[PDB]
Amino acid sequence: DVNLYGPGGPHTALKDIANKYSEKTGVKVNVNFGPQATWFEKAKKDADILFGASDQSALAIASDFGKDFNVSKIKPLYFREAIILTQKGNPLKIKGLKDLANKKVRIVVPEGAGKSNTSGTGVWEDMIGRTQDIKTIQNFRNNIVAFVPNSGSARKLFAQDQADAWITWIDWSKSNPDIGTAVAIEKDLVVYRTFNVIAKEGASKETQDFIAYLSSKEAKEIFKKYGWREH
Amino acid sequence: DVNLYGPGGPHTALKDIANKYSEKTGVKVNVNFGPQATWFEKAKKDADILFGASDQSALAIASDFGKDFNVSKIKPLYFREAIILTQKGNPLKIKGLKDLANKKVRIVVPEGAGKSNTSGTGVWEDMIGRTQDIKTIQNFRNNIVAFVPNSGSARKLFAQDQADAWITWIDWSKSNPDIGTAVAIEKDLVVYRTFNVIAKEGASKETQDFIAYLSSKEAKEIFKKYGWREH
Repeated sequence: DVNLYGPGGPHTALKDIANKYSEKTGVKVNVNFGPQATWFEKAKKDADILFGASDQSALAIASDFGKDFNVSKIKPLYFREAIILTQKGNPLKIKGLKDLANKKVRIVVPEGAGKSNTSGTGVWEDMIGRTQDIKTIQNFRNNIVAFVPNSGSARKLFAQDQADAWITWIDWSKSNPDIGTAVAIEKDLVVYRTFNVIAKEGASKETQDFIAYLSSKEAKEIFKKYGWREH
Repeated sequence: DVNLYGPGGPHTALKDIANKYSEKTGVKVNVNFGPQATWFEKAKKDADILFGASDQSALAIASDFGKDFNVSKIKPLYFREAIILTQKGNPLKIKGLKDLANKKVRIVVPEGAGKSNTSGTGVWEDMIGRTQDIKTIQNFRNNIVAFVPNSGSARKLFAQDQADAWITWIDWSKSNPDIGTAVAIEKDLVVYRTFNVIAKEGASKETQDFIAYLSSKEAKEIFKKYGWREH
C-alpha cells in the first residue's frame, strides 16, 4: 500500500490517477487529503509520499515531518494559474483583479499568517502588486473580508455566500464546476504555482514506481484535465 | 517615545524618516529592527507600531501580537521590486532568473517554512513560475542551495560567499551598495511587495501623527532613495 498525504485540490487528479494505476498494476494507492491537521498524525505513522499545492506550503509541510522526509527532494511536476471565483452568474460583473480593487466587493484569500501551511500565502499581493500602483494595492486589500487559513476554509465561507470573490486556483474550479463562476486573471498579473511530490526517506520500489507514473503519458492528460500544465 | 518594531530592510528608510521627524517635532521615535525573535518580547511590552517588509509576513507578525493589534489595520504605503544580488562584480555574468535556471549557480532564498515570518515567502516560485515552463521551474529550484528563515540569514550566507545569488529586494542593495551587484529581474517575471505599518490598538495621538508623516512629501523622498515606490 502506497500512502499519499497532501492538501485538497490536487487530490482529485491524484484519485483519478491512483485508481487507474491500481487497476493496471494491482498496487493499491491511497490518496489522503485535507487540512494538514486532519491527516498529520496518521501520516507520521505511514506517509510514503507528501504532495503539495505550491512550493512554499510543501516546504513548510515536509519540514513538519523531521528527518522522515528530506525537504530538498521536493519535486515540482505541474503548475496552474490563479483565478477569481465569483458567485454563480458573476452578479457584480467582475472582469479581473484590477476590477476587484475598483469595485465594492468582498474577497477571501487563503493566507497562512505563519500558523497554517497553505498554497494561498503570498499570492494576492504578488498579483495585484504587479500593477505597481500602491493605490490599487490598497483598494484591493480593503476589499478583503477574510484571510482564511486554507483553501477548504475559503470554499466554505464562499459556499455560505459571505464572499463575492475567492482568489483560488483553476483546478479548484475544474474539480468543482458547480461552485461558482471562474474569471480569468490578467495575464500580466497572474501567478502560477506548482504541484509537487516528495517520497519518504527509504521509499519502496512500489512508491518510487508510482511517483514515476505521475509523469506518465496518461497521468499528464489527467492532470491536464484539471488545468495542471507543463508548458 | 514612539516605538516601532519590524524587519531589517525598511529600517534604513525609517531611521532617516524618524530622525528627520524628531528634529521637526521633538517627538522621540525609536526604530527597532531585526529577526522577529530578537525583539518580540520587548515589543509585546511597548510596541506602538509594527512595520512590515511584505503583506503576508506583516499579517503573520501582527497576528503573533494577539489582541493588542487588529490585523485589518495593516496599511500598505510603498512597494519595491525583487532583485538578484550577485557577488560584487557579478563574476558569473547573471542576467536574470532564466539565466539562473540555466547556469550552475548557488542561489539563496528566504522561505519561512511555516516556522518563521519572512518577506521572501512565495517570492521565488511566483517569479520563475511566470515562465510557465516546468523544466525551468525545476532547474531554478535545483540551483537553490539554501532555503533560509529570513533576509538576515540570507545576507550572512551570501556574505560568506556560500551563495552566488540571493533573491532579495532592491532596498537591501540600496542600503548596502558594496555588499554585491544588483541584477534586475525580467519585467514579465518580477514581483513587487510592500512596506506597511500598523498602529497598536489605543495608539497615541503622537503614534498616529508619525504614521501620517510616513506619507508626507519628506518621507516619500527618503523612501524613494532606498527604492520604495508608489508608482
